[PDB]
Amino acid sequence: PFDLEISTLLPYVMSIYLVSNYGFTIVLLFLLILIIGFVYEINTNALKINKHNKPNTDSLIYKL
Amino acid sequence: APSWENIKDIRLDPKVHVDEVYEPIVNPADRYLQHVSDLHQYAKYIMAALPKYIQGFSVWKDELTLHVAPSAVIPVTTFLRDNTSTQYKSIIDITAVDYPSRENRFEVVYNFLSVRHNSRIRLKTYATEVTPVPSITCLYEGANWFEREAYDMYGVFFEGHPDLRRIMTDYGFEGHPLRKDFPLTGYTEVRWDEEKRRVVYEPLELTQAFRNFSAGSTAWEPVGPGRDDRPDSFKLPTPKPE
Amino acid sequence: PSVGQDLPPVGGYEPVQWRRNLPARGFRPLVYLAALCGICGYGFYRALGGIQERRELKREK
Amino acid sequence: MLPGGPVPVFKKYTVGSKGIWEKLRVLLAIAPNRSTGNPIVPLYRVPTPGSRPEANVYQDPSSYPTNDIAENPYWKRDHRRAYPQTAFFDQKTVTGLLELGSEATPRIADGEAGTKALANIANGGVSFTQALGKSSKDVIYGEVLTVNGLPPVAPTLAPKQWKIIEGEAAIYPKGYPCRTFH
Amino acid sequence: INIYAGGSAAAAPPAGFRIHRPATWEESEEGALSKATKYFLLAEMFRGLYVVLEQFFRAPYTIYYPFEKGPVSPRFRGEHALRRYPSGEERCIACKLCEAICPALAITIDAEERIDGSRRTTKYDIDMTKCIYCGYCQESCPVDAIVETPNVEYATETREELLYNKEKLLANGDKWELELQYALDADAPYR
Amino acid sequence: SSSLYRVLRNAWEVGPRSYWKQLNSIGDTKSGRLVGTDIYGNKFYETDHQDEIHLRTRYVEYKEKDYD
Amino acid sequence: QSVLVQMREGTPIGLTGIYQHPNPRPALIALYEATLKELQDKHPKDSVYRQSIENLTAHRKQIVEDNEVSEVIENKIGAGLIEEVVIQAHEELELAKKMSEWKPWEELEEKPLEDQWVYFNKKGVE
Amino acid sequence: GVSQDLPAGLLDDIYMWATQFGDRLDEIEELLTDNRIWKLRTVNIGTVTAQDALNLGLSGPMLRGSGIPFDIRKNAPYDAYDKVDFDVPVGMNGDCYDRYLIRMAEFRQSLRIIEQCCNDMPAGAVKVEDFKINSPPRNLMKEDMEALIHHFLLYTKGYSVPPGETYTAIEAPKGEMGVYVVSDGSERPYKCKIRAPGFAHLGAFDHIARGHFLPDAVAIIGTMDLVFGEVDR
Amino acid sequence: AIIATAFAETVKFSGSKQELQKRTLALYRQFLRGAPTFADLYEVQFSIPTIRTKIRQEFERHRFVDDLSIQNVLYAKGHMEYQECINFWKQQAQFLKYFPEEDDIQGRHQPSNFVDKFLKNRA
Ligand code: SF4
Ligand code: SF4
Repeated sequence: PFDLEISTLLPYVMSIYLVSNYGFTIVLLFLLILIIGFVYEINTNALKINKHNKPNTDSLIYKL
Repeated sequence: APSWENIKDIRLDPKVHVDEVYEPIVNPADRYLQHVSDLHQYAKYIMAALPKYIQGFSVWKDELTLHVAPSAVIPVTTFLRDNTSTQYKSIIDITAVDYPSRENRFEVVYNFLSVRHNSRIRLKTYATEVTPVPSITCLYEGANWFEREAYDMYGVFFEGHPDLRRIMTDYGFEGHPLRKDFPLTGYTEVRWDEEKRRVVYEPLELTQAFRNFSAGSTAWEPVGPGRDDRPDSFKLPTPKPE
Repeated sequence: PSVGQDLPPVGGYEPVQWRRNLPARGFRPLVYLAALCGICGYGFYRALGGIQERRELKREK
Repeated sequence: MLPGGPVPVFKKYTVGSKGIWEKLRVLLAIAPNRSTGNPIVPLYRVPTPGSRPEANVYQDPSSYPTNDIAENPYWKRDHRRAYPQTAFFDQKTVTGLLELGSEATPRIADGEAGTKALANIANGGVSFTQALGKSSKDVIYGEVLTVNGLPPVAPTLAPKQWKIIEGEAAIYPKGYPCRTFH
Repeated sequence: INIYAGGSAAAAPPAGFRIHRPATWEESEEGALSKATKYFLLAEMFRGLYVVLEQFFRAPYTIYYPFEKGPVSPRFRGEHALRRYPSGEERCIACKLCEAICPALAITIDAEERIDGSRRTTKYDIDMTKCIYCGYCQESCPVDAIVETPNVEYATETREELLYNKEKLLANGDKWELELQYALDADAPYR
Repeated sequence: SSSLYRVLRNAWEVGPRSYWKQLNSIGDTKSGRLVGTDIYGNKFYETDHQDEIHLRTRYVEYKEKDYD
Repeated sequence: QSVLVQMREGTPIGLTGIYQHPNPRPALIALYEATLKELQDKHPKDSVYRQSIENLTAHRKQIVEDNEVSEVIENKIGAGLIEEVVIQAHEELELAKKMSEWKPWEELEEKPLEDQWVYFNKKGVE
Repeated sequence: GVSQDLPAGLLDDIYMWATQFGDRLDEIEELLTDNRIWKLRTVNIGTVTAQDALNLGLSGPMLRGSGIPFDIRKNAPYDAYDKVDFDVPVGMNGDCYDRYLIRMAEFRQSLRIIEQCCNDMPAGAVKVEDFKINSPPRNLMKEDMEALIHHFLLYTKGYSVPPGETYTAIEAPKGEMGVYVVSDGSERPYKCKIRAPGFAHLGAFDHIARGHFLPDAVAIIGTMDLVFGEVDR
Repeated sequence: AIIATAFAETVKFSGSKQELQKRTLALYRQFLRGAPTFADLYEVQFSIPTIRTKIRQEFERHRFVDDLSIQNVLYAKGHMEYQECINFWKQQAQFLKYFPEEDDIQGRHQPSNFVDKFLKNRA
């Protein structure tokens, strides 16, 4: 999807003059909507590698 | 002005000139006497606290050895790990020594360090080829590899050990090398067989036989008896004559 | 005795450098940021000025 | 400065630059203090080890009380044969020190009476636990435990009292996660 | 002054052994934009690049070996040699101290009474493939017979060439006597 | 010193014959005074220039093409 | 009731894995009093083990009760930081509870054979 | 003691090396110390606690990175470390970055010690002056009868050590290296066990590297400083 | 902690022959079940029946031992060998130490009487 986004921006950069100040706003809306998904990707931490054997962080409590 | 080209040739500076070197004659053991008395008192306390376990103690030049039986390993080690005055928390070494003249041939030695008090202690037990010793991996995880090495080299079996297997020797090695009846060169050797296209284990043949040269050991006794360095607090009292 | 031994000098040696000698160097970072912003601003002034001239040449063509 | 740096280049025995190239190097260096570690050839390992003059005058070194030819018997400096014995204490020998006393604090009768009192311990007459139960307060508190009743600590031959170096005399500055202990 | 229970004056912690505390993002003596510039512009990384580049303009340390040799000392332990006197007679007297001290058992010696009544060897072999080049034999010899030259350039294609015998060792001494004399004149007072 | 002026200056000192011999043998251009010759025919040289580093002051010019 | 012996998160002291103990002195007093209870209940009066740890615990408990600051306790108790003294007390308590089931005061369980403990000193064997 | 005395002109050259070694250390630190990638590969990797560092038998930088100030040269000095001034680096956080910083501080303190020894090198003998333990000089072995007898015996039979046993240790650069020797009154040992510092560290690898990715195992093996002659002996 | 490997068994010395009986039979079962793995891992030039025959031979070697502790040691070493074989720690070279019979006939003259050994100086 991100590759298709960046490749769909090619028509814009080859049409940038003819679509003057209208297509500019349109592609900005495009980029914002596609930045929302990138925000989702970052906030979910989807490309993070998780570790099973955690280090123990719980206190040592002795029943008297 | 000043640079590496105009640098002081230190090879020509005058060197310290000394006419006569003076070094006093001192016994290296005299440095230890107070500490020796201290270790004696300390060992007396341990023997009085654990009379069920401590068979003896011995003291030589800032080294205290505690003499116990195999049944007494885990209790005494718990004491040496958890007691506040004896905080031996670091395992240093576990070893075995073959004394084939003894009925229990192997002597399993433990070395411990306290970084709290900056002191070392030793603990010794005994074993045979078939009678095991308790494993102290429950207390010191570092003992794992050491106990494995003791098994591999001497054959001492440590009961309670999670994975006791050879560590040093070849994967099908038959024998325990550091036994005194095991020869220096062992029983087998290896070559590459072109017929079988394999590394083959075969009996031993040396082009030059081993020459021991222990037959030239001195026939006269080299060093006499030592010097009694027990403190008077630990020598038994001579009764007054009358 | 001691005749031909390798011994030190009488005043010893001049001291050696064994402490850390990583000196702080460079302008403070905001100077580098200001230089970056000025470089890129001037480049934009130079480039966008060239886009307008290209547009007028296109008009001619 | 501190006692341990920094030090200029011209006090370092390394081959550097000369002329306009030193004026450039001290302009383009992260630390002009720093050296190019090529030893100065006139001074380093010259004269060669196989052409030193000190070999012809070198004689075997010594120290006075051991090189003396008159009042120096070997048996007065034979430290190997004056080695300390390894003391061994079984439970019998320590109940003797407890039931009876020591050569420093004797608590034994005189004559043959004390002799066979010792002999009753040399053989299994009185046990170690019996001797501990029979032992007074002043025996334990002073010959087993300390005078204050506390147990003795694991002794230290050379006690080392640590000190932390902070600030400017330290190895790393304040931010770094390694400290300096004297 | 103080009585200790399971402790010591040395085992007590130093004065500032408890580290102060970690520093938060507040209590920062460095603005956010400045450290962000150092973050985005890779300051320390360019500094490391420059420290590598400074070495590009410094003298290479490389010596061209077959044509320039490295540093050797009189004490150096290399190929072995049997020495002679200026008479031409061989120094060795078959005492077998080098055979005895050799940790690798590389020396093999046999001797008998020579025709002129002299104690001299009939066999002297060194397995270089056993030897560790320690110098204990050169230290043990009371006549300066066995020595180690400074030579290291004697590699072979066959291992049967490294089973040196008496004739090889004597020829090697006859070859290397001058180098050995330099080394001895430099080294003998120290041993 | 790893600079071009070094090789140019030395190749001006030692002529082009020595330059091509050294380029075919050592790979580097060195100018020094002849110290002596050995029984095999190898010539031995020593340099006095500040450019040459520690342990690059003495060198050999072998007689055999199959040097050793 | 339960005592906090070791905090494995939070503010780090110079040691790794040990972190700042909140309210250490109550934990120390609890552990010392429990140690004294276990000894006075399940150990003989004449045993040297009991006397040893009783006098030790009482000395340390007086240090902890009289003084309020942690640094002063760390200097008067000569064993590490107070977060380590808590762990020492805990280990001593567990050791007393283990030595209750064992019986160190008893006589020697396994006596050595005569051959054992002979090493190359007897003048006539080599 | 020592086999041979120092040759002439060695202290001057050691000082010449010491005048410049600090800049070499500094140039290495410029690449490694404050670097982002180095810190990523080293910060909070291979963490071991002080308690577990002791239980596993670790020493040296592995124990000093966890916070324990222990060094045998200061706690049980052996040769001359009681006659020379040096500081000990100790770190928190038990990571590989702290071990790296410890080792660089140890570089600098070793340089300090070398300076002091080059300035304060005494005169005299370099080996014991008892020819029943050490070889005599050659000019006495070739003129004195007792000297030659002692040479002969020391180089054929050897010196006989008293009976006993000792465990002694040093602060080797890898950690606490030790030798448990047993003597039977003979010229040959009855038993020699080497306590190699790498044996314990590679044994602790299982505890230290669990939960880590494979690129971090490389860093852990590198901070243990594992030579395998000592591991395997 | 330092955790054990795949097929590790804690060392536990039986105080009874009847329990060690079951332990030994289980180990025999495990060897027999793993023989196909021993033939696949080590590129073996012979049958799986041959591997099981060899296992049975090595288990029969110590069949009439009656000292309990010796049997305990033998069980422990057998489990060590099982862990070394099933986990591919050994190589073919060490695994084929057990199988000298499968390699081709070692020459012509293999003495079994006195005069042969005498002529070859083995009597
Ligand atoms: S120097 Fe070589 S030949 Fe001589 S004893 Fe040592 S190993 Fe053997
Ligand atoms: S070489 Fe020297 S030590 Fe060896 S046998 Fe000959 S004389 Fe003796």
